[PDB]
Formats: sequence, structure tokens, C-alpha cells
Amino acid sequence: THPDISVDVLVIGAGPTGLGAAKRLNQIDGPSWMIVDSNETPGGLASTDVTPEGFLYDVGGHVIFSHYKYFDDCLDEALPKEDDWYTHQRISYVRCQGQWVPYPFQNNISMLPKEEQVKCIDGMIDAALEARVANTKPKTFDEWIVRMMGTGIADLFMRPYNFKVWAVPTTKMQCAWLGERVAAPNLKAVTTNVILGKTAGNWGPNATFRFPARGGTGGIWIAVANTLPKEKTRFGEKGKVTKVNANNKTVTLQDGTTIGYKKLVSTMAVDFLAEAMNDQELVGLTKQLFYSSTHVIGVGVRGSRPERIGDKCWLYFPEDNCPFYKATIFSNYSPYNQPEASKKLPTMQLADGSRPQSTEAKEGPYWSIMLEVSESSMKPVNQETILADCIQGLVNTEMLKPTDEIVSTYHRRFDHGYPTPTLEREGALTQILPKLQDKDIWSRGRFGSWRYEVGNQDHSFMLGVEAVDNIVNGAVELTLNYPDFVNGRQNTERRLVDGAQVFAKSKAQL
Amino acid sequence: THPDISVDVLVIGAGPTGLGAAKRLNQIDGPSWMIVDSNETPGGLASTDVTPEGFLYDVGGHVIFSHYKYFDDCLDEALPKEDDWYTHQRISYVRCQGQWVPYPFQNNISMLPKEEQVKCIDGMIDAALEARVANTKPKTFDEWIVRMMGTGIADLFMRPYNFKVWAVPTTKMQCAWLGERVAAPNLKAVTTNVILGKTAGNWGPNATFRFPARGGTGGIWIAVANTLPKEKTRFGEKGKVTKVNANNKTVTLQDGTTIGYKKLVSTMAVDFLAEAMNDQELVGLTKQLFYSSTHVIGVGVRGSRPERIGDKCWLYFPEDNCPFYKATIFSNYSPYNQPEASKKLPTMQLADGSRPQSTEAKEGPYWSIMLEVSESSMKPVNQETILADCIQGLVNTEMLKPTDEIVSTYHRRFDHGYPTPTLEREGALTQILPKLQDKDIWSRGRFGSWRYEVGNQDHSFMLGVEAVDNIVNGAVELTLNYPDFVNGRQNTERRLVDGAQVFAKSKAQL
Amino acid sequence: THPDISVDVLVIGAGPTGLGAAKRLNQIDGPSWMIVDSNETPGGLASTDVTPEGFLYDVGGHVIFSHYKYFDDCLDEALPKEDDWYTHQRISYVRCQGQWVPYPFQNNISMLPKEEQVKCIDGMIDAALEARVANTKPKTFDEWIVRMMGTGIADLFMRPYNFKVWAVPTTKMQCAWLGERVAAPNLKAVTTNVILGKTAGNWGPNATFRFPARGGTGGIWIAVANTLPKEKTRFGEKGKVTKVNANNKTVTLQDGTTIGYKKLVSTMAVDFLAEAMNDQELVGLTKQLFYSSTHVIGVGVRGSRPERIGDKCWLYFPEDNCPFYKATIFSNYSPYNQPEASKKLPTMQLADGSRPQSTEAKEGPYWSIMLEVSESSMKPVNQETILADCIQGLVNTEMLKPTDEIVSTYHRRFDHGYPTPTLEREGALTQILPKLQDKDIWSRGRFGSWRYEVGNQDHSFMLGVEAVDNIVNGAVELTLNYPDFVNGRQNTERRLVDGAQVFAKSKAQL
Amino acid sequence: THPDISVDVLVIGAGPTGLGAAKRLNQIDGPSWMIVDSNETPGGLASTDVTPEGFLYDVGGHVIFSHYKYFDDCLDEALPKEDDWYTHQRISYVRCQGQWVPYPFQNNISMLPKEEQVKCIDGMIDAALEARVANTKPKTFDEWIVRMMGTGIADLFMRPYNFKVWAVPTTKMQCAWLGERVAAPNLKAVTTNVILGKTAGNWGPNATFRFPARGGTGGIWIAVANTLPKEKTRFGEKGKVTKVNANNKTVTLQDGTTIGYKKLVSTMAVDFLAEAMNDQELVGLTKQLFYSSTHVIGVGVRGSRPERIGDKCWLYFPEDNCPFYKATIFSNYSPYNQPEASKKLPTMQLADGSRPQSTEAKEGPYWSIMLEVSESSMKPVNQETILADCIQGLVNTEMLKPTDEIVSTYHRRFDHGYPTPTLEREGALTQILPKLQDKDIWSRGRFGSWRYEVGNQDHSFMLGVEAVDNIVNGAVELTLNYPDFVNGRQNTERRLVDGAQVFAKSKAQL
Repeated sequence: THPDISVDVLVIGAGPTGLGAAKRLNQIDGPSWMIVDSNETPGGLASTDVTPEGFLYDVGGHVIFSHYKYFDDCLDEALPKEDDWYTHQRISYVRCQGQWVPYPFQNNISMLPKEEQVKCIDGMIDAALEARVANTKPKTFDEWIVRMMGTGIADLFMRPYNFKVWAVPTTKMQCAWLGERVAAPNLKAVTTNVILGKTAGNWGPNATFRFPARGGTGGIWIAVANTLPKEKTRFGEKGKVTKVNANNKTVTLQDGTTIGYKKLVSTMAVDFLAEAMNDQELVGLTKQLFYSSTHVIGVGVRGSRPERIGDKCWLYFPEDNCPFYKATIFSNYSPYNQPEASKKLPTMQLADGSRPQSTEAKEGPYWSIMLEVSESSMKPVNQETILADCIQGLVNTEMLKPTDEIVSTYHRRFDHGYPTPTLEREGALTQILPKLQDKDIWSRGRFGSWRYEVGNQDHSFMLGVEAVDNIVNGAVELTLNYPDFVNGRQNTERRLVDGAQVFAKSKAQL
Repeated sequence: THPDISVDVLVIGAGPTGLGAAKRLNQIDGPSWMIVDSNETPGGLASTDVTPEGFLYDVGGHVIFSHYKYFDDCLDEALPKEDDWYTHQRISYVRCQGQWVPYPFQNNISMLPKEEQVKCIDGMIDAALEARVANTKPKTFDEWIVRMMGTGIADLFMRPYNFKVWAVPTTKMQCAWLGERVAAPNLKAVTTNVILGKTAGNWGPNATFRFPARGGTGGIWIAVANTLPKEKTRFGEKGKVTKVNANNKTVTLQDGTTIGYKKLVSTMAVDFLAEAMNDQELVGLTKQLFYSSTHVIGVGVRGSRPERIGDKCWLYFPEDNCPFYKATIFSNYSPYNQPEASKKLPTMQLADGSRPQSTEAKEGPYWSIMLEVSESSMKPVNQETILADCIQGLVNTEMLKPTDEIVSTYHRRFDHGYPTPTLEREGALTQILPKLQDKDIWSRGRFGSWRYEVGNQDHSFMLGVEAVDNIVNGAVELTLNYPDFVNGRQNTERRLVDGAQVFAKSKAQL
Repeated sequence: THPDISVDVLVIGAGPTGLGAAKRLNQIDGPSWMIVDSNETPGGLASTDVTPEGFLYDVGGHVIFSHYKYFDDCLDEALPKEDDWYTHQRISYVRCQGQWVPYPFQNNISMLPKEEQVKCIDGMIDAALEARVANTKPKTFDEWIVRMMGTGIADLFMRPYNFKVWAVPTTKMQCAWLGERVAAPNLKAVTTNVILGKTAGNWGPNATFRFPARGGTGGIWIAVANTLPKEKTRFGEKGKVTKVNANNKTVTLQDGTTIGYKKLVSTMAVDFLAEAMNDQELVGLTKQLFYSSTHVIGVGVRGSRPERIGDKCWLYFPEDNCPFYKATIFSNYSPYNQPEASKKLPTMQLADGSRPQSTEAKEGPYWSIMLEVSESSMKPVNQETILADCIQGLVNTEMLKPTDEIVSTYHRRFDHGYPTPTLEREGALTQILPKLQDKDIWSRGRFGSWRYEVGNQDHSFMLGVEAVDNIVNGAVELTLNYPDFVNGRQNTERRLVDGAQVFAKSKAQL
Repeated sequence: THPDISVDVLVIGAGPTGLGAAKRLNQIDGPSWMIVDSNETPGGLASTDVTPEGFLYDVGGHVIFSHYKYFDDCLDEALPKEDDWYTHQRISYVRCQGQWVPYPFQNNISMLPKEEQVKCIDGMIDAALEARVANTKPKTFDEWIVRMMGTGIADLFMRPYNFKVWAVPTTKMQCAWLGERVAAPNLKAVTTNVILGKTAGNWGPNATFRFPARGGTGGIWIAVANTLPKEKTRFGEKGKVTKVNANNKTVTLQDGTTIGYKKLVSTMAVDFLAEAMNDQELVGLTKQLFYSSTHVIGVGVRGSRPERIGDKCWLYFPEDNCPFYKATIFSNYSPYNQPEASKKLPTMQLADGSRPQSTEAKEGPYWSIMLEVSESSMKPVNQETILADCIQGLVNTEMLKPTDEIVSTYHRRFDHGYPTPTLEREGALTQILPKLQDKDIWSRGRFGSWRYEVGNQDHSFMLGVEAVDNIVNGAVELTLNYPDFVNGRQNTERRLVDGAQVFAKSKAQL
């Protein structure tokens, strides 16, 4: 029997990855292609939400630092105007004992109490002395932390914070994933900074970043998707994949429409993929993979941006005085993330969780905060209380005075939030991925390929892109198999306009 | 003024690199392309010469181990029949103090005299003890050798041999070039072999290889070049580039024909390239690069293959009893490298350089030997005596009895033999290569890009191929910039028939 | 009430230690003194027994190597004649897999099977590599063995042998005791010896030793004791100490005679001493100390000394094919340890445990063998079978052919054989010894002070000597508290004739 | 010919060493003995001088910390009353950049400027990291300093101070002497002190010490000498040894009197001894030794003890703002080192070097300061200026305000001040000392045996004591040959009343 539609390359999911695939496919204009999504709005986890009070909220506050000139070109195409972007300097801090410690924590010990400085420097001297002699490699994340920082920093920040974010102990995670993630503190420099009381907040890929002026990060992907031929796309309930038959290479959607593919590029969660395939081997294989759900909490609060907050972007909270691991001053990114000052809104509550002194709509201005709370089977959260706990933590961390008027509240739980880099991960993936590809299926993405090392927006985009480029031009998928390689360099070869396009354009010219 | 010919991509040189470029170009069938060469026969340094007495000789006995399935595919295309190739197991030895020591030398100490065994194991223990404590990296090749093996093996083999081949001391070469070249010996295994008297000759990329049944390795490249459209090739005095004007992107040939290009893939020696451009900056820059001239000596000798030689493939000679650093029993590769048994040839001389007892044409059978002798400004040779010294060395190494009858003598001096991995090399290349590419000039190859690490046949072929793939598809030149990356893996992504070709073929089917 | 006898210094036990005490006391001739013993013959554990068939047997074959010129002087006084001593070269071997491996075992790996040479050298390389980096110190004997030699030599010899002698696992013993006992293998020298098949049997304090011509080693202490005033000695049942009252400083003998002292030098087993004091604190403290019983076996066998034995002195047996840890060819020391050639003796049995072919008294000559078998609560023995098992071991080790005729059989069990250097030892001794000295009691000797490091004959002699010299001249007991100090030097200061004696003589001369 | 006097043991020199010899000889009461000295007052370098204004001064402010219970006993005998001694807690500082840094300097980095704190901690980190890997031993004192501390502390304190005291560079001195002298800083504790701003002034043999109430330290040795039989002594011009004949064992004094000896204990400078013997070999050998002359400066100053001085005992001065390496607030030791308050004295000068405002004799109270200034051929001093320069340095170091009234001035040069522990020292001594003892001569003392390690008062006393105890009782001279052994322990064995004395007494009681 013949399928309703038949393409050479079928792309499932219109998130950054699938949009990357579609962008490269459309750039080449070679094989016939088609992209579907169960969501009427493209963007996936990189989309933006809006509260009834006019407050924008990303999925955990995203930031663009690209290793890819291609990604750069696509973004410059989607939003070409100068005033489409705001450029921001990275201002990051860590909350440790009533202090704001300049990121990276391990490099700013000088801003700690003396008693803790002692412990940290001690552990550092220990770890350094042993590292001078070591020959083996760290087995676990925890081991890597101890070797690179010391027990002082490990117990004061690393262990509790990393459990607070990853929802698993650092002893159950691997250590191959932190090439450009976790900085390795140098003893001499650290102690020098402890003596001189100076700082060093230059380390990190996020040195200087940019953010879309309007519509949040989702606007970027809507704008990108708008560069694609509308007829080659299928977003909404009409594009929801419900079945995948790999034996005869056909995908069945929600409405019943069947598509035939020669090559499949799937960016949905790989466990969902196996579940769709009805391949018990692959289901059982994927069920060895571990992830953590993400709770995104939004708070819109009345008043000018406090002096206490300043130009802070995002902050880490390793302590237990709050349920969230990271907060973001969203209002600092773009004035269009929150309502204008002339907008009148009623006070929902005070930061202490009591009635307002007035239930009338007052003017602004406003500012916005976005918190993230992790969940797993090792770290459950209570949904009905999590908002109140988040606000209460905002009080306890001196983010909000108990007199501060809360204008809006947001809360959304994402089942698949983080692809946990456990010890069993590669053991599962090196089986799952090659077996999918032998059925001509390229499963890529934050949950398609499950590798956090390369699970950022640009990374995903180029996962889709390189998947397609592999399928067509036999290119090697560097982004997928060599995270250190791609993250360690400036990828300037692949562009939105290639020699193929140029030469063909000059070919049809005559 | 207009050029006589205009192409999008112009390829200079029909060696393995240029032919790689041409192969990928012709595969994609995108932009207009043209390949030229000053030689009527394609193959470059990978070609085959023949003596008037019917003996075949490569340029140093070229042996194939491919890291590239693309290279594999092109070869399988050029010579498709089963009987086009002969399969051989690697048999390699090192001549050390009247002994044949199985490659790798550093792992077969057991075949040495006891005193030297002691020296070697001593040096190895020292080096192993220091390595347990080392935190820095070796500055020079010499340092790398001492750290990895010890002064015993260093003085007994590594230093004198490496001078004998590289024509420069090991203290003037870098060490970043020897990933899969030099084997790092393990103390425990080495000593265990010294105890048991066993051998370990499985290390090396050459474990098993194949050789073209006829026409030497040059026949391979003729066969490859024959798969190209004849009209898009220009081989001979008509294809000799004498001028390169990068400012207006035009090349002028010997006959006067001018060819305009948009992109230039040049495989000629980079210093010759600068000389052709008349770019004094690039001339002065390239003249900082170092190379060694190579003498190829051939000796056809009467008689069946001696028991003493056996099924040996190639042999290394670190000592000073001979001027050559390597010999190759070329007759072992294919029975068509030398005349048939029934062929009658007069004896030229005995192995001791004396007159034969009979100058009449006698029957065979025959066997063949091919030597290589380095030359530089640090290691000058005398051409008028080098043949006699090579034969005399063949006697001194007990390769030939002084009674053996020499039937044929070959001798050729290639001015650009080896691109020397000096300390200043990268210092020059990181200037030269980017400046050329800014003039849209991809200078690739053994002397186009000057990197021995990746200067083999497959390596060169893929230098051209990936240069083109970069120009057209924006792929990254992994073979050029990341020799360890390409050498340490199995490159299976890029094939002679890609998804582009397949999908286009299915599109022209309807 | 008054004591029957009153002396300034009382010496209990006429073993080497007590004899040392008595010798220094008698040299000084200062304070009044007296020495008692329960045995009519002085010598203690360094005495000789005789079988009814005329075979002499020490207590485990004793060998004299002196660290003390004083000990030397006393010996030269007791036996001054040239023919009172026989000089011998140390010929020692280890029985491992049908092989006689030259002592020290860990330095003569070359005389082992290849398969075991490999293991041993592997372990040595590992151990050397870790030792290059180590900064701590070994906790136990076992750890010391592993760090210094490797798991190869450890499992092949050190562990099984050291259990076979110490009657405790090497993990329960300390490592501070082996300064001049166990040799530390040098990797380079060892491997060089494995290469050249050479030997290294020069290590050890026992380089060239002497042995008393007549009466075994006991004759030395009889001869020494015969330089003491008979009236100041009390050997026999009359001299058996059965009570010690430290409060009023009185000693009650067997017959009831009471001896009052100002200072007490006790050489009996310290636990026995506590039991004699009826001091429960000291009994409890001493019961924490650990010792092993020693079984001494003797075999007189008919025939000339075989070629298979040669000039071997003592041999170690790490394997389990025999119950004994060491054997000694006693007949090699002196021709008087065994009956003369003309002596006629009946054959008791054959070496395989069967009746002789002839029960008549036949001529010789003869040779003698002495075996030692350890016993503890971790290594129980069966006395009724131990002799037969020892002979069987002599068969299994190719010491005795089953045809050999056994002329005499000796067996004696010494309850206190070895002062086991357990981990708890110093923990006990550093309490026991100072608490005894506060009661003016110097407990010295192999079981008086319980330190194997310094439990040799000369060591003991000088333990008594230095104890007295401390009591009289306030000399520091270096032999007791600094075993490494006294063992690592040539003690030439203290002589049998000192300046005091000289000047006193020259004073009485006028 | 017969000598006018004949003794068994002759003791030259009535310093602490010779007095030790005399004390032990007189204790034993064995051989005949005699002690001579060219000085009518016993004490040697440990004597006290007095200025005409009634100010006492030792030879560099001597402080007693005893390793010897024997030394303790002799002192308790000489000055038995409780009020004969004053007890003081050690208060020591280092003058570095207008600061008082608590001893030891290397452990109190916290009290330094930040810029120098950084340098010091850096050097410490480097040195620690290298030390984790080091497998050799330091060759020179300088090397030891760098290894144990770092280039920071080395350049800031160690090098300049140690030159300022030893009068030779730290590169010319050996490192085998500093066991209990120089502290080895622990990086962790040091950095902890730097963080917390804490201190650590507990390290050092001089934790709590005592001082003779009257007559300085010389009073001690006079009091000791007064416990000897006067007839066996010979102090002054009569006891001046001018000639020594070793071949016939006789000594010729100043008056011509000859004394025959069987054993000689010389405590005079060994070079002077060789000069006295006219042994050219020994002179040539002794002149290979190196010493440094010591200048002692005294300043009596009017006024109550300033708050600026406090209860400071002695202070080190590494900088070049003064010529002296050490100062001692001698007035803090005893109120009897300086005149009583009611004493009336004129003012010699103001501390800035001008006339006083009043040349009339006013009252006190007073206080005293004693400086030490080294001299050699590498560090020459000017005698005529050295006093004024010392006072000027007292001004520059803010010890004396320029208004301070100087009451008295002392200045004495000691040709043999310090036995410099050079690299050639042991090379000379291991020849000189044994060759003297072969002529029955025991050269002991600060310049008799020339070893600073053990050149303190108690050390010297016990050098004589142990020399004699070796001559008589064959005791080992641990103090001479094993400085680490004696300094690292509590020597409690040898007492002023020994078992010989007790037993002999009790024997003469009956």
C-alpha cells in the first residue's frame, strides 16, 4: 500500500534540532523533505510562555553563546535588524552564607568567610599535591570534583548544588561531560586572590551574550521557522507522530496521514521514539537512560529594579534555604519581557505570602524573576507547595523583601528537562544510537541523542544540521560524537550560504 | 581581458591529492572544474618507473593502509577485479649488529646481544621512573624519544636511524607528528619478552596490506584518473602551470593558455607556488620550511629469492655500514615487478662491483631490491658514487653475497622527498596556509600543505577530497588540521556514492 | 625480717643475656652481685643437647655474627685457642619448585622458571613505580613486602614462608623490625641478573661466620660461665626463682632461700616474671604479647655427605610439601656434632619410614640434619606425627632418598621460641618495660624484653651488659631502644678491659 | 727525664667542655686528673664581663635549654637555691620592613605586608609541589632553604640574615647541621595563619628557659668550678699551655712546668692545638676549617624599660639598616645585670651621637641591650666605627629614640666566635679528629671539635663528659658523632650521682 505522503528525509519535531535539519535540507534543496510537530508553535523547549498579566517566561531562562558560525548565520537571517537583539555582559553570582560570590565560585574564595576560606584552601592544597602525583583518571563526577577542587569546595558548594540541579548524587554521574562546564581552579591564582581580596569572573563560555528583544527565545525559532516553505511543514495536531514503522519506513500521524521516508531524523525523546516503534529491545534499552523533570517558576513583582539586584543576570543557590538551584532576572534581558510601567495591575500577594493592603490596579514599573527546580526519583517535589516554597526561598535569600508586591505567578512542569549524564549513559547510548541508525534513523537532540555536553540550543541546531549533512554529503557528525572537539574550537566552515549555493547561483545566471 | 578557459574550481597537479580533488568534484557534479598537470602520466610521486631491463620500481616502495573508506571506494572502482590486487602480511625487520630484529625494534629487545639488552632495559627503567613523575611535555623529537624509550634504545636505534632518514638531528624536529608513527614501548611487556625470548610484531598500521598486481602503485593512479572525463583533464606540456595571478584569479600555462578560477586547489610544492605567484612575502615565508631530497636506488638481481631474504617486505638500517635507511624486497609484492624467468638478460656486475665471468644473456628467475637514501644540507651525498655505495652496503648487510649477479640498476633523485617536521614548521605553516586561503587558494598535499603526519597516499587523496568538500559543502578539513583525529579513527562517513547522488538518481528516475 | 642473701644487683637467668650482665658486673667489680638459674647448665636457648647415639643438636642451629667488639672479646676469652673455632662461608638456599635458589631469594630471580620470573619482575616493576611516588610508610609487614618486592615475590615466597616461620599472617606483624633482616630488591640489579643468569649471594650479616669446634654453641656459654667466680653463681634446682616481691625487693627461690636486691636484672620470660610478681596489671599487660613455640627435630643419618648436599649450611622451605621452615646440615659445622667414622650404630629406620634391611651395628661415616617447626594458636602441630612428617618432608624435598638409613632421632618442644613482632607489641612493651624499671627491675632478653630485632645471641649478651652498665655507669641502653642504631654500626667502644680496669691496675702497681 | 707532674687524664681548658670532663672525672674518682687554663676565671666563652658603670654582659646573651639531665644536675648542684635562677618565657621577633615578626619568621607570614605575603606563599606552593616529587637530598644550606621554604622567604629573610650571621653565603654552607635549628614551614598551617591573621610562636627548643640571677652565665661556671678540689686545678698564667708533645705525651706550660698524661682532653681551638703540637700535617688539615670572629656590643641606657620593648628577649635583624644580626634585652633576664635604680650615673651621649643636655650624675632605673656583629674575610668590619654604627642601627630599627640617654658602652672582639659549618668541614674533621685520638687525644668543644650542631653550653659540657666517660667506661660519644640523636631525645640516663657512687657509698657504710 502507498502512503499519503512520501519524502526522502522526514524530520520529526520542530525544536532547535529539527529546525536545524530543516534549515540545512532547505539550503541544499536536494532530496524532498518534510518536517512535522505536535505543537502549532515551533521552538520546543526553547519556546516562550506568557502569563495573563503580560509576563514573558522562557523554559528556565536561556542564553545564546554559539560555537557555530552556521547557527550565527541562521539567527542573523531570522532576526536581521540591529534592534532585534540586546547585548548583555554576563553577571553571575552564587549564594553562599549571606554572600554574593562572583562566578566561578571555586575561583572567588576571597569573598567567603575566613573560616571557610581556610577549609577551601586546605582542600585545594591537598588536591593539588595529590594531582601532582596522580596518573589515573576520575571514575565519577564526585571524584573529578575532589581531584580538581578539594573536599572543602566539594562539600561547601559542588556536591549540594550539583545534587540540587542534577537531582542525583555526584557519585552516580560520570565526569567526561564537563570540558567547558566546570572550571578547574589553580591553587596559586586562588590563594593570590584570597590574599589580595580581588576577583576573577572572566571564565566561562558566556563572557558576553545576546538576547532577542521581543517574544523571548521562542521568537528566535518562530522567526527561523518562518524562513521555511509553509507547505513543507506540518505543525499542530495534524503533525503529531503517533506511530513509527521502521520495517517498512512509514510514520503514522494523529489524523491518520501516513508519510514514507528513506531517511528519518527524529528529535523527540528517544524513549518516546522506542515506545512509538514498539521495539521492545529499544524500549528496554532506553529505560536504562536517566532524566530529570524541570519546574519553571515565574514571578512578576511591582517596582523599579532594586539596588540590591543591580545588573545581575543569573544566580546559583547551593544552600537549602530555597528549593531552586538557579534564578534569573528576566527583566534585565529585555524591557518587553514584562508589561510597560503605564500598565495597571492588582497586587496578587506580598512576598511573605499574605493579603495585599490594596486590591486595586496600580502602575509599575515591574521586574521579573525566573527560578528552576529539579525533580527525579531521587529528588521529588510537591507541586501544590512548590510555588509558595519558591517565593519563600526568594525571601530567605534576600531577593524579595516581605513587603514586595507580587504581581504575577507562573508555574510549568517539563517531564523531560535534563538528560542526566549518569555512569550508565554511554553504556546505553552506544547501543541505542547505532541500532537506530541501522534502521536509517538519526535520533538527535537534547533527548534524541541524550548528551548534555552538547545539549544547548546551538548544539541541538547543529545536531540536526550535521545529521542531514551526514545523510546527504556524508559529513562526519562531529557535534554528536566529539563534544570536546566541537566545544574546543570555532566552527567557521559550514555556512548558510555554501560554495554549492554560490556556484549554482552563478550557474543559472548564464 | 577574458581567459581562454573559465572554471569554478581549478585543480593543479594530478598526483593523489589533485586526483582526490578531481574525484570528489566529478562525484558531486556541481561546479565546473578542470585539472592540469605538467606530466602526461597521472600519479605524481606515487608513480612507477621501469628500467630498460624490465624491472619495475616505485618511489620508495609505496605500501597502502587506508584510514578512509572513500579512498577504499575509489581504489575498488579503479581496480575492481579480484586479481588486480595481491594480499600480503607485513614482514618488517631492523638490521642491528648482524641481526634481524622484528619491527618494532623497541619491543623486540630479546633479539639483541645481552650487553645491549642490559643497556636498553636500564634506559627503559630510568625513563619509566621519570615518566611516572613527569607533568610537562617533550619539546623536541629527541626529548620524546628519551622520555618514551630511554637513552639505550635512543642511542642504539632511534637517533642514528632518524638522522639517517630525516637528514636532520632528532633535536631539530618537533614531536607532535608521531601519533601512529612511533610505538611507545611498555616496560612490563618489553621485559617479559626479554625473559621469554618472544616477539611482538603486531603493532603498526601496516599489519596487512594489498598491492596492485601490475604497473606498480602508479597503475592505481592511472586507473583512477581514467575514470575522469578526458575533456576536463589537461596532462602534459600543455598542462604545465607557469604563472599564478591570484589578484585576478588567473593561471597561465606553458603554451600560453589562461584559465580563470573562482577557487584554486594547488597540490604543487608550496614554495614553487609562491615562486609562481611572485609573492615575495610568501616566498620568504615558505623558504623557512625544510625538506629533504630522496635518492631511490633499484637493483635487479639474478636467481631465485634466497632463503636468507625469505618473505621479508621492508627493512630498516640504522647503522653506518650502508648509506640507505630502508630496503624493500620489491619482487615479493608482485611477480610482474621484475621480468619473467624465461627472459634472458646479461649480467652487469657482481655484487662486489666486479666484472661478471660471462657477459652472455642468461635465463632467470630474478628478484628485486629498492633502497632509499636521504639528502639535505646537513647530510650531503655524492651521486656519482651513491649507487656503488648502496650495492656495497647491500653486501655489508649480507643482503647480497659478493658473488650475486646484478642484472639491472635504477637510480633517481627526487628533489622534494620528505617534508621535514622541524620545530619551525608550524611556525611557518600557520602563516602560509591561512594567507593562501584568503586568496581563495587551497594548497594541499605532501608538499602543498607540508605535513608528513598526513603525507601518505590516502592522506593526500583525502586532502584534495576534503579541500573540495570544504569549498563546496563547507565541510571541515579534518585531515588537514587534525591528523591525530583522522588517524585515530575509521573514516566511514564519506563515500564515493553519497545520499546526494542516490536521491538525485532516484529523482531522475521519475 | 632479713633475707638469707643480700646483693646490690641480682641476675635471674644464666642465658646469653644474664651471662652478659654477669660478665660486665664481674668486669667492673663494683657493687656486690649474684646470678641464679633453674638449669644446672648455663646457656639457655643457646645450649646444646645430645642424643643417646652421639649426635649434638643446638636449639635450631645458631650462627654467630657479632655487632659488638665486647661480645667478641668475651668469646675470645672463653675459647682463646685457634682450634676452638671452625670458620665457614655462608651457603644458604631456598627451596622453590624443585630448585635451590641462592639467598637472598628476592635477589636471585634468575634461578626460577621463566613463567615465575615474569610474575616476579612484573610485581617488581609495579612496586618500583608506586615507590617512586609514595610518601607514606607501610603499616604492616605485608604492606612492606608488597611495596619493597611486589605481589609476585610476595605470593611466591614471602607470605607463605613468613607464615611458615612466624606462625602468623604477614598482615598481623609490624614492619619496623626488619632493618637487617629482609633485603630490599633493586629492580635494575634484579632484572640485569635475570638477563645474564647471574647471582647475588653476598647480602646478609652472615657473610662469613664461625662455630665452636666442640660441644655445640652451648660450649661457648659454658666456657664463658667458667670465667665467673663459682661462689657468685647458683645454677640448678637451688637457683630456680619461684617468687618476686618487688615491694620489698626480695626474691624467693625453690628451696626457699631469699635474696634481697637493690636492682634486679631479669632475663626470664616477662609473662613468667609478671606471674612471679603476682602483679595482675603486669600479667594482663604481658598477656597481650604474642609468641610462637619452636619444635626442634634432629636426624642422624648414615653415609658420607652426599654431593646433593655439598657445603650447604641452612636452607629455607617456603612450600607446603614439608612442615619445617628451615633445615641445617649440622655435620658441616664441626666433625664433633656427630659420632666418629669408626663408631658402630644400628639403623633405626629407612627415610621412607620402614624397617631396616639389617638391624646390626654398622660403621659410618655420618651426617646430621636439624629442622625447625613453628607452632601457635594459628598454627597448631601434632607432636606424635611431627617427627614422621618432618622425615617425609625430607623425602619430598629430595634431602633424603627413601633408601637412606636414619641412625638417630631428636625432638624437643620449646614453648617460648620466637617473640612475635605483632602490631600490638610496642603497644604492650612501652607500658611493660618502663613500669618494671620503676620498680628497679631491668627485664632484658629475647623474652625479657621481647624484641626479635635484637634477639640474637650478641644482642642479648649486650642487653644484659648494657643493662648493668646503665645501672652502674648511667649508660644509655642503645641495644634495647635503638636496634637500627646498634645494628647499623660497629660497636667498638665498650671492651672487656676498659680504662677503669687499666688505671686501677696501674694504681695498684704502685 | 721525668715531668714535674704526672696524671692519667689531663684536661686543657676550663670552659664548659673541660669543666664537664673535670666534673665527670671528679665524680668517678678513678684515675688521677688535672685541669689547666690560661685564664684565672673559669667559664671561657660562657663568661661574663662588666663595664666600669656596673653593666653585665655575656658573650652574646647566652640562653640555657638542656638536653641533658646530667647538665641539669651539675647546674642544680652549683646553684641550688630557688632564687639563684629567674624563669622566663621566650619572646622572640624578627625585624622585617618596620615590623616585629614572631619567631619563627617562616611560620608567621601573616604579619607581613600583602605584597610580600603573596611572594612568600607562592614560593611555598612551588617548593611544596616540587617536594612532593623530590627523591634526592639538598646539597647545600641554600638548597635546603629553597626546598623547605621557597624563593620568597629565601630572598626576604633566610639568605640575607644567614649571611649577616654566618659571614658566609648560604651556598657555601652544608645543610646537615640544622636538625633542631631551622624550622620547616608547613604550607597548610602557614596559609591558615595568613588567612586568620593568627600566629605560631611555640616552635623552638627555647620554649621556656632560665637564667642565673647574679653574675651572668659566667657565675654558673665559676660556681661549678668551685665544686672541684682546688689542688687538682691550675688557672691563670701558670695553667697556660704553650707546648704539646704527643709523641711522649707531655705538656709544657707558661712557667715551664711539664705535665705527663696517659690521656689528653683538649678543649682549646683545634688549630691552636695543632700549632702547639707543631704537627704540620695537622696544621695544614685544621687550616681547611673555617670560623668567624664575633663582636659583642653592650649599651647601658637610662630610663624605665619602654613599652616599645616590652618583655622581648632577643631579636633578629635580617635587613641592612644595621650591622648586627641579633639584639638581646639583657635587662629582661635579671635586674642584677644593670645597676640599681638608686645608682647615679652621667650620660655619655645621646642615642643620635650627640652630647647630653646634662653631664650630671642622675638616677635610674636603667636597661641594657647586647648586640652581636659577625666578621670574616668575606664580611670585614671596622672596629673604630662598629660601636657608633651599632647605636645608629639601634636608632634606625626604632630600638632607641635619638633622645635616649646612653649610660654605658661595651665592646669586645672574639677571634673564634662561630665554627662555620661549611661544605669542607666534615672533610677536614673526619681526618683531624681520628688522627688526634690515635695519639690518645680527645679534642672536644665549640672549637675543639668544631661542630656548631652541638656547640652549645650543655652540648660542650657533655662533649667533655662523654669524652671522659669514653676514656674510662668505654661509653660511646653520642654527643660528638650523633647530633640528631642527642638533640632529638631526652638524655636521662647519665646522672651526677650514679649507681657506682651509690653502691660504693653503701659499701663504705659497712
